[PDB]
Amino acid sequence: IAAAKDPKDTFEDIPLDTRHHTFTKKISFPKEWLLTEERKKELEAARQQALLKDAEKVVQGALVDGADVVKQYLESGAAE
Amino acid sequence: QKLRFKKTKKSGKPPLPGERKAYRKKIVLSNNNALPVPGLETLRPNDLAKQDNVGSVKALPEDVVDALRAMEAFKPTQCWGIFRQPSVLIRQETVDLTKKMKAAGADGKTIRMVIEGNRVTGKSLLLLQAMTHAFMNDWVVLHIPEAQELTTAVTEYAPIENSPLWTQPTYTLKLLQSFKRANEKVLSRMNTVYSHADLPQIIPVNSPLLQLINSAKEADGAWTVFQALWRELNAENVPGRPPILFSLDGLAHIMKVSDYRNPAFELIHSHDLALVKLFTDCLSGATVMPNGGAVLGATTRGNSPRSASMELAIAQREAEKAGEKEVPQRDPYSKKYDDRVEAVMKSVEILRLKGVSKTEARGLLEYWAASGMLKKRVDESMVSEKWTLSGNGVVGEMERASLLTMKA
Amino acid sequence: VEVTPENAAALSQLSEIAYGVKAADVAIEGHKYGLPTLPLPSELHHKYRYSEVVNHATKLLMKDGKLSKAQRDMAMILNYLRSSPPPKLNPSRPLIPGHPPASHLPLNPVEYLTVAIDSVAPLIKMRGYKGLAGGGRSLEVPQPIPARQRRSTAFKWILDVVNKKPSKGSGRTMFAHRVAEEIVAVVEGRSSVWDKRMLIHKLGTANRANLNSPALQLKGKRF
RNA sequence: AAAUGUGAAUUUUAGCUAAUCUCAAAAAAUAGGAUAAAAAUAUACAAGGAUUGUAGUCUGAAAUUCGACUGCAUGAAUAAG
Ligand SMILES: Nc1ncnc2c1ncn2[C@@H]1O[C@H](COP(=O)(O)OP(=O)(O)OP(=O)(O)O)[C@@H](O)[C@H]1O
Ligand SMILES: [Mg+2]
Ligand SMILES: [Mg+2]
Ligand SMILES: [Mg+2]
Ligand SMILES: [Mg+2]
Ligand SMILES: [Mg+2]
Ligand SMILES: [Mg+2]
Ligand SMILES: [Mg+2]
Ligand SMILES: [Mg+2]
Repeated sequence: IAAAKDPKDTFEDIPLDTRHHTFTKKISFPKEWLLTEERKKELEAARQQALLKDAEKVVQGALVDGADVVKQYLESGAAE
Repeated sequence: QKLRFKKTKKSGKPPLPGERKAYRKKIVLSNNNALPVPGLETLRPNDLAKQDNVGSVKALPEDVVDALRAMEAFKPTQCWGIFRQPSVLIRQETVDLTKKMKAAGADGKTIRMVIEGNRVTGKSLLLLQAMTHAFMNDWVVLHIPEAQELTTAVTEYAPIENSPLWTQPTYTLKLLQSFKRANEKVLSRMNTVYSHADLPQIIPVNSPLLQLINSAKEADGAWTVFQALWRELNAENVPGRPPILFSLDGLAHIMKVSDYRNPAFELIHSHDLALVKLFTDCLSGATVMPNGGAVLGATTRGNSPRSASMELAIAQREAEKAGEKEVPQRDPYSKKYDDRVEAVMKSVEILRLKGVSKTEARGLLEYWAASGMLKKRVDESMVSEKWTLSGNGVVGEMERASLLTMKA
Repeated sequence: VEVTPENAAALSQLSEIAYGVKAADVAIEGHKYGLPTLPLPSELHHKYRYSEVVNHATKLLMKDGKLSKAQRDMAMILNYLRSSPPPKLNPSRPLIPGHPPASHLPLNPVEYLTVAIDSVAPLIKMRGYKGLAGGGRSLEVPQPIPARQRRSTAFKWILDVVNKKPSKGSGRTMFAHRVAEEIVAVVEGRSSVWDKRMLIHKLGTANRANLNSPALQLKGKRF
């Protein structure tokens, strides 16, 4: 304490060196995932938009299915 | 003498030079077995800038693939030879970067940007889309495929008289040869406007600019021809000079001390290499492009060293953009920083790449399924499965889980 | 005919329960989005997710417990077979009956591999009885072998032909592509493993009578 | 931890006599990258690290018979038996 009060050299030029210490970073559960009354409404929207997006394609016949695409191509005599 | 037993002592044509290296570096861009995707559109000159195309896959024109192939835009690690026609996913990051290139070249300004991301997120391919938008819109693309070929001391290098810089003739020659084929159409429309005294041949003013490039037949005078070419493309006030796209992949290699040794056996700094000294000046704003354009530097994670200066700079620029009153600062006791790397990165713009959205992931999966390479029912339940296994939509990881699997 | 939520599931035939729009009652039914239909397909068991032949052939590539490497090699093999042109079957080497036409193999690399292994796999094995054929000679007798023993012998022949071939290029695809090329040579009938299959079949036909040899039935019955 | 040395290591001790502090860093893997007529045609002699020269370090009265590591140079047999 006496050396710290010494106004001779304040060592303000020297930055605090913390290389001797190993800082640790802790992880926490995301607060955005907490199932609250507000998030439930958010999921209902996403759950419903998913149904519409697929429903639109099934009606238009645009839902891609790699299995049937390869089958029809091989059975349509298009592979020589 | 010794009486122990001893096994008494005692096919095909070997490969030619460069055959093995060319085997692991060849790029296949088609597959006759793959199915032709119905409704697959080709990129128009202004498709990489429309917001409506986000999440859609479109095919690259035929002439573009010849230019991109000329300057080694494709890479062996990328999955191109699994499908019939090279196609890319117009991505929200593509529209952002492209809309800036469009305004930059039109207003005569210059955007100096750096691309950053995780291991395989689309950094190298986001440039392929920037070069694609450049060729189609009649720009001058000057691309450096791998920045490690300029720093790892694997090519000839010679000093410049009365200067600390160093030239790389064998590389500059090969760079001009690929620069012609890619920009053959744009160069044919431009002629010289200056009198270049020192050249391998005499060249009068107002001559085909493509002739100036053909003067560099030997590696010796390769650099001299390059500097002359660089003066022409950057003519102050000359009608018909298009913007320039100076792109470099592997930014982390040119942000440290190179592996070259000077006569005193001291490591040469990467910014002293004449060719690297040119890109850093354009990226730092020191060398202005009168006609405008864009200077893009993409980092890499595969075979890339770590430069605290570049990582700190990237962190500071993202902090200033976000508006954080506190910005990351140097470690006051670390001795891994480089003052010159800080100056170059002091005003660049950052473009962080992360996983794609679940809407973009669908457009990419449907393209794989339509090609018969993903035998699954592409629906929300399947998109979310691949989107999760790919770590929130990392495009690179999404391919290993769908295309490079052993389940089909 | 514009679709909307109130009529999406009704017109698209999609189950709202499967999408979570109208979940079930957990307190009563116990589930929330429907029960998977049982029995489950074999591919949903985490220990049997891969095809029987692919999973069996993969671990034959493994060495020193490096299954991740062998799994990436098998992925490169199936990727090579998927980019190669359709094979040209040889009438002299008839593949296993019931196989699909050659035009279907490229897009189905798993069947390409399966048809190849199941085609050159022998049907019998030669077991020898010590000192029952004459002056110290053994009595060789053929016997059938199950599927796993047939595929194991076949794929090990393929790897034996692969290891002896010379190097071609560089990179991470050397071994993978070198094996895939041999898989194609087998389906085309121009491979060397076909000789080893016919060689072991000859021993079976040349010894089909030893199944009832006097030595095999008079071990200790001549006191 | 810091500083010094290409390195072995040195200078100096913060903490702990310990689920606290220290030895302490996992490696293979995963993902990229470089090298090929990668030894048999002598102007293309691969991989390999034994043998020996020399300059150092640490332990200890003491390193010669007879120790362990480090730098530079030297570069044997070895075609999977
Ligand atoms: N927009 C896209 N459309 C289609 N495929 C893409 C797209 N973006 C990336 N990919 C694919 O993702 C994989 C990785 O892409 P890319 O090589 O560009 O990543 P990277 O950021 O440059 O990686 P690295 O840091 O290792 O250099 C490639 O197979 C690539 O084809
Ligand atoms: Mg990259
Ligand atoms: Mg590897
Ligand atoms: Mg220490
Ligand atoms: Mg220890
Ligand atoms: Mg060899
Ligand atoms: Mg050697
Ligand atoms: Mg001694
Ligand atoms: Mg042995």
